[PDB]
Amino acid sequence: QVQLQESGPGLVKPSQTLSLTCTVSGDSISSDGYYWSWLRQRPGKGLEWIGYIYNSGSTHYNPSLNSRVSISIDTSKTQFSLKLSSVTAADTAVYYCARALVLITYVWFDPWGQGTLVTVSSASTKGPSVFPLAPSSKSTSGGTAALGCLVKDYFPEPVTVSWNSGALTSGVHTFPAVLQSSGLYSLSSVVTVPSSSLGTQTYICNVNHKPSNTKVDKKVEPK
Amino acid sequence: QPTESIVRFPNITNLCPFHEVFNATTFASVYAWNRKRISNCVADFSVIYNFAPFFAFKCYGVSPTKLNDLCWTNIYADSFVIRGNEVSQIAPGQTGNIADYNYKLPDDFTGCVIAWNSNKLDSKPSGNYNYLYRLFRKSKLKPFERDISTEIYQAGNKPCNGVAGPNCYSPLQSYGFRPTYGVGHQPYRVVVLSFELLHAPATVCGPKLEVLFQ
Amino acid sequence: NFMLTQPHSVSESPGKTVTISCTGSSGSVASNYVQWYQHRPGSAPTTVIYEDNQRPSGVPDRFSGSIDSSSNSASLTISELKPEDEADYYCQSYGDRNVVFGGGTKLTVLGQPKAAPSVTLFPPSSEELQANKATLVCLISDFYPGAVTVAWKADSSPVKAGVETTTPSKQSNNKYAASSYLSLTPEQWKSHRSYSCQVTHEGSTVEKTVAPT
Ligand SMILES: *[C@@H]1O[C@H](CO[C@@H]2O[C@@H](C)[C@@H](O)[C@@H](O)[C@@H]2O)[C@@H](O[C@@H]2O[C@H](CO)[C@@H](O[C@@H]3O[C@H](CO)[C@@H](O)[C@H](O)[C@@H]3O)[C@H](O)[C@H]2NC(C)=O)[C@H](O)[C@H]1NC(C)=O
Ligand SMILES: *[C@@H]1O[C@H](CO)[C@@H](O)[C@H](O)[C@H]1NC(C)=O
Ligand SMILES: *[C@H]1O[C@H](CO)[C@H](O)[C@H](O)[C@H]1NC(C)=O
Ligand SMILES: [Cl-]
Repeated sequence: QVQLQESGPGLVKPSQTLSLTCTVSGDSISSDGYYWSWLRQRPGKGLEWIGYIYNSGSTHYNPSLNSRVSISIDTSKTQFSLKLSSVTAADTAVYYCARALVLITYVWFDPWGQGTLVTVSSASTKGPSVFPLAPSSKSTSGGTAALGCLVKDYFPEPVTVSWNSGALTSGVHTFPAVLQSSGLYSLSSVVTVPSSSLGTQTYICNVNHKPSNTKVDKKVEPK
Repeated sequence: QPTESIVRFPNITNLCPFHEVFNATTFASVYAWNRKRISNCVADFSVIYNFAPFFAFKCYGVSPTKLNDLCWTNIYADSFVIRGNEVSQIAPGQTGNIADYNYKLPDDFTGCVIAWNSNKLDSKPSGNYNYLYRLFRKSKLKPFERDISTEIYQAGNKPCNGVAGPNCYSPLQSYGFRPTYGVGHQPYRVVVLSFELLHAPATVCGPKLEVLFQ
Repeated sequence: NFMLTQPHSVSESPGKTVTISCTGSSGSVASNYVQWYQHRPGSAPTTVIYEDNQRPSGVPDRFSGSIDSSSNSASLTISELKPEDEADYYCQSYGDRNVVFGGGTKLTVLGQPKAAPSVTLFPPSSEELQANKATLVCLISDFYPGAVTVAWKADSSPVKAGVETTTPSKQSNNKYAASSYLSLTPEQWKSHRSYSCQVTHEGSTVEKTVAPT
């Protein structure tokens, strides 16, 4: 099946140009009936169409954004991109790419990317500081124990946290961040593991802050 | 035991001439609706995307989602002008003056119906009387039938001897399209696409055909 | 121009049937195909209905779309309702040379059983102490309904300064989670006998304690 993947900068200064890209796999762009589309969801708002492009090169964009929008297809035919100029805070949103089936007035979006959050702000990016949250068998079902990571003082959202490079997924729980009065975020991620393994198995949390190009791989040692 | 033949498939860059149907300088009166055969071409609907502020598009007997994968022996494009409040009649199983006396889609219809408002083209403030429809007929039309007789209608009991008058009407009414009307009485251009698949080699395919050549 | 309007929220009990309507203005919704998208927080939106009433493979027959021209509406209907059906649902169509989305409806599946919270309390790591900060981390999860109160103690006295607490939010399993952070200096942390995180939910209390070394 075709699969869509956004990617682009977490943070954009007000009045500059947002640039995103969709990478298409399992398929390629061609003059086969399908269009290639950007949409977005602003915070507390609903889904909002931006524009789409057909391989003929014809574009159609949302009237309320049309002046600032420009969509294009890469000559490899495995990517298309979005440019949105003169952004303000009102353009802060999760931006989605999608495939669109388009016939006269029938447009059906499917499948969608997972979205990438874009923040319009005058502030600068700050990477996180990561601290171990060391084993406590004082709270969990039995032959089991909880350990974790404290992801502290970063901006903007989001941070990504996997454990053992993604090999560890059962028991992972990443909590919604707190937004400090400072204006920075913090969150925690915790994993539940078998206590017999605590001596013979290494637990690492992998923190990725894409906005600051910061990665931290913190080993959580039993205290 | 049957065959499936590509001997008459189209060149992939040879797109169906839908645009020429849609931007015709003048459309037919609905009583004399006009039909155009479309064949030996790829049915890529991008050629009329956003061609006008379309009002309605619905398909019957085929799913628009599957269309681009599909092939046909022919497509038939019928086009005419009707009143705003009559568009709902260009569908299977309707009644009213347009569906009974002018243009009747069959119950097993396989095809789509596109309509758009064309006030800014088809209505003079003097009033465009050139567009007509048939008000009176002795009986309902059969599916896809056409009637272009201008015989005086005998509403009453006394023969009319071909002369109009009390209970003897000309059977065609004009729309007198003036731009100030309600949308229900404004002119809408309509295009009905028929998708036909006989037991013969197909000559029209959706743009999905285009991927094989890569 | 052509707009589609949905109610902001709808709710129903598991096993019952709920309907979400989508009402047009400045246009006839029966004139152009309507789609329905399901959107779970944190996930790609997906399709439950296209072409007014067609179901993609994988979408159960409990979902069904209908159109009603007499009231100029479109309806998504969900029967044999499940807690995993909680999501925002959007209708979408086209009109006046523009893609048109309804504003969305949040669906809430009620009658869920009450679930008590799990509290895990972590002390400052030695490395955070070496960086002249001290954070106590209180993680609360798996409770329902989504209402907790969190209160902190130094020794036996209430601590109100330096507390950041989240409001509850649903996990993937349809229970709620929350976290609470207490900020000390390393000198405060080292100078008390203990600190305590006390979580209250539906009239019950859990209290966990930690102490230096
Ligand atoms: C697919 O396309 C080919 C040819 O495509 C040609 O090049 C394109 C870039 C476009 O410019 C096309 O318009 C153009 O035709 C079609 O084949 C062609 O068929 C005609 C007959 O119908 C051939 O004409 C012949 O030409 C000689 C030259 O003196 C005459 O004396 C003959 O009497 C005869 O009419 C033409 O040569 C031929 N072209 C090629 C390259 O074979 C083909 O029909 C089309 N496929 C379909 C399904 O329509
Ligand atoms: C209709 O279609 C094509 C556009 O490429 C052209 O041949 C013709 O001039 C068009 N008609 C008008 C009135 O523009
Ligand atoms: C298949 O091929 C034969 C030739 O042997 C005939 O043209 C027949 O009518 C074909 N059938 C179809 C459905 O294309
Ligand atoms: Cl205090």
